[PDB]
Amino acid sequence: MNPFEKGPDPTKTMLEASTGPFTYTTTTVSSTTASGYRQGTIYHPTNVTGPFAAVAVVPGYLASQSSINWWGPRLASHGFVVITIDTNSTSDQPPSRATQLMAALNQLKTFSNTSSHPIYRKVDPNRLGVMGWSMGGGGTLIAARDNPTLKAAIPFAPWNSSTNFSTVSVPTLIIACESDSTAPVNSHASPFYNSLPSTTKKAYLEMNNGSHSCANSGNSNAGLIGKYGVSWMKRFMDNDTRFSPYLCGAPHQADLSLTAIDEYRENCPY
Amino acid sequence: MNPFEKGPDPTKTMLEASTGPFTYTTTTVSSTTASGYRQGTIYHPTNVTGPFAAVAVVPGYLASQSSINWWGPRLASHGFVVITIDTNSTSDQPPSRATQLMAALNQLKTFSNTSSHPIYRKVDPNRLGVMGWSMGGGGTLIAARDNPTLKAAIPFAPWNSSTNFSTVSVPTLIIACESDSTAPVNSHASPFYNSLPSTTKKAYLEMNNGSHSCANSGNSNAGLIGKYGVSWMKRFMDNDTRFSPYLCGAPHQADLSLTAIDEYRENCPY
Repeated sequence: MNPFEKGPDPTKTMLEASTGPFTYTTTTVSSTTASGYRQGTIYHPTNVTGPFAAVAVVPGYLASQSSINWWGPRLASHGFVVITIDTNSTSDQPPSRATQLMAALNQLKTFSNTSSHPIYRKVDPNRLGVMGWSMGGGGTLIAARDNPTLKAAIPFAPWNSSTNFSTVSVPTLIIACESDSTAPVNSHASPFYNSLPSTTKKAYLEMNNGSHSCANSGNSNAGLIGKYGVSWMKRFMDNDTRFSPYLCGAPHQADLSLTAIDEYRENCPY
Repeated sequence: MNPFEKGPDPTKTMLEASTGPFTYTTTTVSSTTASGYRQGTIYHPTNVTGPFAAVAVVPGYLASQSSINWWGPRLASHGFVVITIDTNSTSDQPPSRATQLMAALNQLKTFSNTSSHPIYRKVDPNRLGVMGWSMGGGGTLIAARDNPTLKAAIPFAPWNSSTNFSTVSVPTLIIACESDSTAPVNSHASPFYNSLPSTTKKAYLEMNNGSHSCANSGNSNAGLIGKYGVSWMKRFMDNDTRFSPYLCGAPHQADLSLTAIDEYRENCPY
C-alpha cells in the first residue's frame, strides 16, 4: 500500500468535478503574520487526517490572488494544503516570485509546527510543490531549478526572459494558452518545455484558443485543466499511481480528441 | 444617458453606511391583502421619483421576516422597492418559496398599478429581483431558473436538496457563511455557484468563520455585506456601471485584503 494515498479511486467524472471528495476550509494569513511575502490564503482539507503534501501558488505581474486562487479549493478538496500568495509588490519579477513561493512554503512548515494554528500537523514538510501564472510561472520554473527537492511544478501561461531550464529535475506540467498575446507560447511556454532534460518527467497541455488567462480563476475549461493539475500533484507529490492513467493511459488518450486541447506533449510513462 | 441610474456617484463610505442616500418608508401588507404569500412589508424610497427596480426577499424554514428584513431599509435607501415576505406556512419547501417570491413581485406590480396604494407608479415591472435565506435561497435559485426575465438573484446562506442550477442565466451573487453548520458551504452554497454556467454573470462572497446567520438581520458585517448586495442590484437591475469598481475593480481588490472575507469568486468583467 502507498501510505500517501488519500480519497476514493479516481474516475473521469470525479477528476472533472468542480470539487474533489474532501471538505475543506480556508484560513487567511494577514500581512502582519506573512513572512517573505505580502499576505495569503491557506486552503486545507477537513474531516480527513493528514498530513498532506502542500502547494504554493503565485500570480503574475500587477495581479493578485484572485487570478489564481481557484487552485486553492480544487486541490484542497483532493487532499492538499494550498497557500495562494500576494507578492511584496505586484511589480515583482520572476526571480522575486520564486523567492516568495519558497518563503510561503517555509511558513506553511512553521504553521504546521505551531499547536495554535488551524493547519497544525497538516503539512508533510518533505512533499512540497509550486504553481504560478505568467511571471509567477517563470517564478515556478526558477523555484524548481533552485530547489530541486520540490516534488512538482505547474507553471501556467508562463513568462520568463530566459528559456533555459535545462537543469530542472522537478516533474513539471506546463499549461499553455494557444492564443496567448502576453506570453506567446512560441517565445515562452513551448521553449521552456523543450529545454527540460529528457530525464525530467514532464507534460505540455496547450488549450485551444486560450487567452493569457486560460488557466486562471473562472476559466471555461476548469474541468479539464483541474483534472490535469490534480492528477499531476497526486502522481508526483503523493506518488499516487491511481492517477497515472489520467496523464499517460487510455483516459488521457481519450482527452486528446477534445476540441479544448489543441496540443499535448509528454515523456510518459509515469 | 442611463435613465435607470439613481442618486450620487458611489463611494466606499456611502456603500458601507447603514442607509444609502435616499429616505425610505414602509407599508405593511396585511394577510388579508397579501396574494399568494402570507403577509409582508414594503420598503420604498421617498425623496426620489421612480419608477424603481423591485426585489422580493424570503426567509428560511420555520423563519419570519425579522431574519431577512435588514435588506429592506438597506436596498430601499439606494432606490429599490423591496418586499420582505412571510410564507403561507413556515414549513414551505424551496419550490413553494420560489412561487411565493414571484407572487410577491406580481403583487408589487399590481400595487404599482393601484392609484390608492402608497407604491402607486413606483415599480418598473420590467426590472425585478429575488433574494432569500437558506431554503429561501434555494427558492431564489429555483425562481431564477424558472423566470429568466429576472434581472438579479441573491441567495444568502442558501440550502437546497439538489445542487444542479446549470441552466440559471440570471446574474447571481451567492453569499456564503464559511462555518455554516445548517447549510454547509461544501454541500450547498459552493456547489450551487460551481453549477452555474460560464455565460451567467456570477459572484460568490464567503464570510470568514461565518455562522448560518452571517447575512441575516443584526449580522456582524452589515456594512460590507450590504455593500455587495447594493452593488449587485445597482449593476444588474439598474445597469449602473458606476458600481462596477466595487464588484470588479480596485475597491473590490481592497476588500479581498479584509479578514471578514475568506473567499471571493467571480467572472468579472460583467
